[PDB]
Amino acid sequence: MDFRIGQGYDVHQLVPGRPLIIGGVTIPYERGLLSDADVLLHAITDALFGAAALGDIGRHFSDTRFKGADSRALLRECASRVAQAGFAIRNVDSTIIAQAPKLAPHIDAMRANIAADLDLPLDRVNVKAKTNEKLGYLGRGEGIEAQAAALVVR
Amino acid sequence: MDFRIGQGYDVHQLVPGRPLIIGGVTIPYERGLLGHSDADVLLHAITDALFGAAALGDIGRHFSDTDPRFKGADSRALLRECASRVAQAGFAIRNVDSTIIAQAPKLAPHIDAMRANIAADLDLPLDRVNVKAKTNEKLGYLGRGEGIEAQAAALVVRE
Amino acid sequence: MDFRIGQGYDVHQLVPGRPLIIGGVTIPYERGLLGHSDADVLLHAITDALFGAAALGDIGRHFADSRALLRECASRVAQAGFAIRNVDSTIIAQAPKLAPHIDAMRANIAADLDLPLDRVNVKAKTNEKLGYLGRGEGIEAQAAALVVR
Ligand SMILES: Nc1ccn([C@@H]2O[C@H](COP(=O)(O)O)[C@@H](O)[C@H]2O)c(=O)n1
Ligand SMILES: Nc1ccn([C@@H]2O[C@H](COP(=O)(O)O)[C@@H](O)[C@H]2O)c(=O)n1
Ligand SMILES: [Zn+2]
Ligand SMILES: [Zn+2]
Ligand SMILES: [Zn+2]
Repeated sequence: MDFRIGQGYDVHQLVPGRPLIIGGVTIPYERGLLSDADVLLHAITDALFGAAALGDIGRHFSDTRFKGADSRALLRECASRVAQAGFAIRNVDSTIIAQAPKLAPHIDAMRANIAADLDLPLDRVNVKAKTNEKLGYLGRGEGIEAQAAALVVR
Repeated sequence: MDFRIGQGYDVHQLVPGRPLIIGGVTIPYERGLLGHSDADVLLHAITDALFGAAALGDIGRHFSDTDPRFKGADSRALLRECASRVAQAGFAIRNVDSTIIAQAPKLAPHIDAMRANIAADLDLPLDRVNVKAKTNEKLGYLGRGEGIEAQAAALVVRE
Repeated sequence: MDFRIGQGYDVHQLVPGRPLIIGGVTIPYERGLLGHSDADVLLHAITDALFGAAALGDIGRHFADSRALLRECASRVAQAGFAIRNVDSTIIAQAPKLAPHIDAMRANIAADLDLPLDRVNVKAKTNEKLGYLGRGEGIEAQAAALVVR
């Protein structure tokens, strides 16, 4: 019954000349995020480190071994370290905030990737999608934000 | 036992001509929130949190933005239906916490009413429901009064 | 068991010439956070997350610096019959570098809450040069807290 909660936040700029990868899914778009800059996976990664009280993603996977590694590999490495700390992942919930493109047709693909990387049943992983209602830098489409929550148990 | 956590987020534009409804409370104000339904930013975030905890997807999947029945829909009715589907999935709600962010109007006089509405809708005692009011300290679009944001967290358990 | 979760949010403008205090740690900087108190954005967010979890409202409902207020928050939480299990948090700041001060923050929080270090976590992020946070006009903090009655 030694439960712990963690929360995660990430945001990246939307720029031309980059692929758009969210939840490990390459989504056809005129711009991508400036890592593979996978905003969803980084937020989930941070939430997991947070729940296990192991610091944050920048400390574990800096700009100094993990060069060229995609965010799915970083998530798998995160999960491994959480497990070595003696914690089991119970569930993950998340929200992506993007004005465009449409993300709903890609939700299930994202869930399956995350579930596989965390060795979780599909019914313990959730991904939600929101616009920012044309408000702020998100609403003007300058970037994409992700929020995450994770529950673990020792 | 089988606990699950969920988180929710929502934001709506503030515009003339619309009623301002937050946490089911109609608040006297010259502007209101713009959306397909009554645009109740707080109830939508709580809703998303509850679907999220139960891994049922999100508010848009369950109550489509493109349906004339949900045009001007009572978000309290949406919250109650959400709660019903979470229960059908086999989950009991343990607690909800939430934040509302607005430059204006003052929301503190209405927090108790919001909490009561949420508690009733979810069939929870008052001490399992919390709503916190904030400003954005004059920063960004929220500081410029362009819209209102809500954040929510919910804990459930698979019965 | 009667677990409860809470979530906290806070943001303050960066102005001259106030000192920069985050997680009870004074950090050398040309600007500092503007508020009625010491404007400790991290501690305010944690404080609200804890009041949220115990359903005791928020900070601007009950009430000395932010550390004293966090200590008072912990008192009211225990009074209501709750024990704190863990806190997680994120500071969003484009500048200055927060990594060197993270473990001191965490020490402060653990002491004020009477928790061992391994139940307290603080994470730092930039805003990738986006918005008011990206232009260094303010600093935001987010927090989550798990309690049990
Ligand atoms: N103001 C800040 C922001 C981030 N950081 C550190 O730099 C790392 C990378 O930051 P981002 O991933 O937000 O670009 C973070 O994990 C954090 O530890 C810092 O030391 N001071
Ligand atoms: N980028 C986005 C944002 C929202 N959506 C979907 O459209 C529905 C309406 O979006 P919002 O609720 O943010 O207006 C959402 O539930 C979301 O699932 C999407 O498919 N892609
Ligand atoms: Zn990232
Ligand atoms: Zn909404
Ligand atoms: Zn504050």
